[PDB]
Amino acid sequence: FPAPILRAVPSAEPQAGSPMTLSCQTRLLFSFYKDGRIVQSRGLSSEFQIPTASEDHSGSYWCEAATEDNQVWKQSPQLEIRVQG
Repeated sequence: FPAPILRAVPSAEPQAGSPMTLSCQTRLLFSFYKDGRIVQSRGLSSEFQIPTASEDHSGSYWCEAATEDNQVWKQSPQLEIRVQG
């Protein structure tokens, strides 16, 4: 059971104002981090939605897949988001 891959869809470079989703690709619960702080706490969903990309969304993100009691616990490599414009 390998480390999650964090993917940006459609890309890590959304145009400003456009929607994108972060996907934690891997019972596991998923959390998402930006620049050290949680942006979505543990949950069923392996997706972190950003429906309107703006400057504050640019940064270094990573995700975490883990069971409730942390018997299983793994994080992804970081992924930089660069909102364009």
